[PDB]
Amino acid sequence: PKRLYCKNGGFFLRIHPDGRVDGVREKSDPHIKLQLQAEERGVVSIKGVCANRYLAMKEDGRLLASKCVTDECFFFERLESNNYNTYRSRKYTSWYVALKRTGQYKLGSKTGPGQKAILFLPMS
Ligand SMILES: O=[Se](=O)([O-])[O-]
Ligand SMILES: O=[Se](=O)([O-])[O-]
Repeated sequence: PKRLYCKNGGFFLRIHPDGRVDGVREKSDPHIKLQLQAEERGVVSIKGVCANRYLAMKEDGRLLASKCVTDECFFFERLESNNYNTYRSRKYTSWYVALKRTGQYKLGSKTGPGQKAILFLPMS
């Protein structure tokens, strides 16, 4: 039952009950309480405990939380050499889950390696 914490400005990923995703800096916020369920080695599912919705990635780089379980609910997780974690799309091979430093998620299509934006540290 972890929260994820962005390197890019220190925001936790927030999942809204309506599907909308973003960041906030309030650890006490309930919509930041996640469930990361590993499904194979290195492949996880991050779900919103409260929202009861799964993080999904859309064809256009779009990030949102859906009820439905599909192959877009999936992310190869990864411990970076710097000890931050990364979730890149199992479907959209090149796409990473990311938060802009202002707090809005960043288009998957505009991510890539080397970005702070992509850098997460999960916590209980
Ligand atoms: O982190 Se950001 O907003 O893409 O510069
Ligand atoms: O300004 Se920064 O460190 O490249 O995100």
